[PDB]
Amino acid sequence: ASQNGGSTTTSLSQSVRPTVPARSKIPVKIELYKADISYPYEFKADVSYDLTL
Amino acid sequence: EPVYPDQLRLFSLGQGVCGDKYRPVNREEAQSVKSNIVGMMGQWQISGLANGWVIMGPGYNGEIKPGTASNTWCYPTNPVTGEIPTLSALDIPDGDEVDVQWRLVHDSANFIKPTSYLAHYLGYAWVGGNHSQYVGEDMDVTRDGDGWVIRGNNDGGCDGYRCGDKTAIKVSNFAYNLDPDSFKHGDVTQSDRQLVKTVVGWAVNDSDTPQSGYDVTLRYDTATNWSKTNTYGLSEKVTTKNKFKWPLVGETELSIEIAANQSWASQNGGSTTTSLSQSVRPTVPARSKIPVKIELYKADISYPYEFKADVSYDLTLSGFLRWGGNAWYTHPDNRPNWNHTFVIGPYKDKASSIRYQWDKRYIPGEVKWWDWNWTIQQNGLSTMQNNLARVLRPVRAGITGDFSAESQFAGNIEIGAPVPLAA
Amino acid sequence: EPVYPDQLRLFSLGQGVCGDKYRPVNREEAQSVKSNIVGMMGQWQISGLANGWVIMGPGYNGEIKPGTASNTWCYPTNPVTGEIPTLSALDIPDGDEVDVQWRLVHDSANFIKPTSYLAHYLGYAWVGGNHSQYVGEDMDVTRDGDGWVIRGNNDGGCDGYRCGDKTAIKVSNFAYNLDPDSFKHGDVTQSDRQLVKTVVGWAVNDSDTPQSGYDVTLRYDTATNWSKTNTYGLSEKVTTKNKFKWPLVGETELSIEIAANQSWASQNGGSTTTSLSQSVRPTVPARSKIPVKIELYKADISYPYEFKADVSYDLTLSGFLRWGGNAWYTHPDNRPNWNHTFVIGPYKDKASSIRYQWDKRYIPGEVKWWDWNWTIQQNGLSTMQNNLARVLRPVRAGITGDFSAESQFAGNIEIGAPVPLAA
Repeated sequence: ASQNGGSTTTSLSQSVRPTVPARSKIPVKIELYKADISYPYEFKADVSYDLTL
Repeated sequence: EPVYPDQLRLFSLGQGVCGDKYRPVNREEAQSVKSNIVGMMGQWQISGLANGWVIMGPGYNGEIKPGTASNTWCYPTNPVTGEIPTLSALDIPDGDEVDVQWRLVHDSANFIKPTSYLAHYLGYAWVGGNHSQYVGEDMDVTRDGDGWVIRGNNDGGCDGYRCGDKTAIKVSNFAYNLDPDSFKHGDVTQSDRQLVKTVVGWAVNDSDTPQSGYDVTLRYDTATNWSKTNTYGLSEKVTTKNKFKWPLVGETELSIEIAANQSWASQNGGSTTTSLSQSVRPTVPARSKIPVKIELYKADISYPYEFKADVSYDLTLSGFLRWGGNAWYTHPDNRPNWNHTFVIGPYKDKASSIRYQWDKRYIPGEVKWWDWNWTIQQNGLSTMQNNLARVLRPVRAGITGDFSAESQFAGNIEIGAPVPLAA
Repeated sequence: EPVYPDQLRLFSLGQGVCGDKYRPVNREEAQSVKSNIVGMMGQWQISGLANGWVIMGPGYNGEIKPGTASNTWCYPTNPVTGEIPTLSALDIPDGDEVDVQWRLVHDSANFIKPTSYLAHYLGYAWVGGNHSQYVGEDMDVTRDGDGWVIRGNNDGGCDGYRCGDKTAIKVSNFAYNLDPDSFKHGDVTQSDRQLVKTVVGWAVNDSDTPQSGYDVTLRYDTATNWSKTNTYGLSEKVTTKNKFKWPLVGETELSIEIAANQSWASQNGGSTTTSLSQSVRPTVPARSKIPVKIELYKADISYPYEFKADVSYDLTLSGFLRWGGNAWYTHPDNRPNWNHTFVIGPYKDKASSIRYQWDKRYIPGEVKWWDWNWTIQQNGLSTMQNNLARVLRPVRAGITGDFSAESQFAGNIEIGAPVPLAA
């Protein structure tokens, strides 16, 4: 038998490390979330042209 | 420079080609007219163009060709903006989520009267007796179980018919974003905690000179996997058999069989794993013995949350348009109900403000809503702008609240006293 | 600005529309009334509104329409707060976990009398003879096996019936969180230790100039995997056979068979692995020979723990409400028992304080508890506030204790003397 196949995985892997040179108790909070994002965009001059007749 | 349909109607006084004393009408803008010719032109009516050409109304197939006639050159000479008069954000009294949302849903001036009026311009049907273009005499504003606006059934009268229908406005599933520093979450509290695991360690450094740090690296990984496969198999077998049989033990029934097997399968699947992997490394420049403790735990977390001003609004209207009874042009009149998108928040293809702009420019893109321009024929589209502004403007009021979620992983690192060591 | 049901009753003296000399009643707040109209209005009774309109009691379907009548404009003119009088945290004498928890469960003023009274307002049934609105003459406070409060059965008398029922208050499965520096764990002790593994190494640096550090990196990974799959297979086979048989050896019984196989399966599964992966790297700027030792081990760990003040309280009551016998409105009267949530600790949807606030604002969200407002009709909801405060306030007392767990992995790194090397 012969076979082919493949898989794709995406990982979100954050690393947080406070140096904290202090004698203390320091809370840290790391969050993952999903969202809809939208940005207004500033004007851009150039455009490329693709033409077939 | 596209010409807006607003002023586009005929200039009565003008001659046109013979010398209007205005800026010329041209081919480029002329072609852009086809989708709203009916608004401007009568069936037989004729209209001119500066390059010695003419346009004809809907009665004809007409291409852009020679003729003589008047039109508006006047409007193109001095175009007018078309903009929303004021973008300014509304300030509503602050509070908690229940009350702030209510006040917004309650506001006659800020919410209801304008939303109803906008609905009126846009095609929504009317109910019973009227007082002005918005919320009728019999009409009322009460709350739905969902928190939406609703009214009583008994009186009826939509489009002057006894049917039960009433207009309703949805409260959105609120979503917000905040650019400023103006909000915060307070100190955390753990409602419940269970301790999952602990790991302890130390670095022993008796000798004077060699001092170096210690690294503990952990990984807690749990994962789930799911997959499904489908296999198809085809079996082909040809067999022959003879009954001669071989005397010693050929077999009385002697068969020979060949089977060809073919099978193939395809599958898909996937898995997700989450890992909590802390790394602790004390530098510890000292001659010592240093304990370190690393902990993993599970807990319920809750935070009080500081007031935040902004909120985004998502609105889609009721399905009343089908009852609407106004001149459509773009859509045929149909009985079955269709909910019409009002999106205030920025979703480019959905948002109303863009569609308003798009209608002014004229773009043939894909569309699934009733267009803005027919209002010009029906209502003139004047002095409406402030009403549209009422709906479109951002609204904000500080809502204080809570931050809570399902139980989550948490962790901790403790460091001991570096006990003096000696050789 | 939502109007609270408290003061909402009728103003007897007032005329209303004809000129009350108060701030106007309006439509926005009027619609918000529907869910508690029965409290305020008689069946036929009529009430007014400032925009020349009127409201009618439960007898009618009535929409908001024209009429003339009095109502409260008075209360809306000057609203009152509705708040809890004092949030202050209670201080109880310190001790160990057994005793501190007991003292809390024992406190008549701080726990029992107020909790019982709150229960009384909220719908809990009464038992036998009474002394005040809380814990009756016959009633008593003793401890359940679980540590909860309980009383003797013999006397009986719930709702004045011989049945055995008694009120009980649960001790929570305590959970706490601490913002301050005020707590600590002491030195660790190893009850037992087993040594899992050891690895040793060294860097030899004879030559004068090249001096560089050495890195030992380890990984100990153990994992478990679990999965289950289900496969469905369908087999379709058509066969034909002839009996002509071929003389040499066709086969007397000549069959040809074709089988089509189809199968598919889906599965899910997952695995978790934990790794202990230490990394040690001495910089060792010296011309030397340096031994390093890295150890993995398993052990039982125990720490004495310094006193911590705060504790969070989780409370759900008994199931007595069904026996309760008070005017319900929201719920029908039913015999089967239902436990009612009291959550003191912050869980937004569960917590009592929020529900109290929510009832004041009026929000139609999903709800599964008896509402706060019916108390106004039944008891007036006055001078109760301090009692609610008694239950709601945070309580703290230092409890010293132990920190213990199941045996865990631990590790260690030892560094040797850097022995002088020469070329």
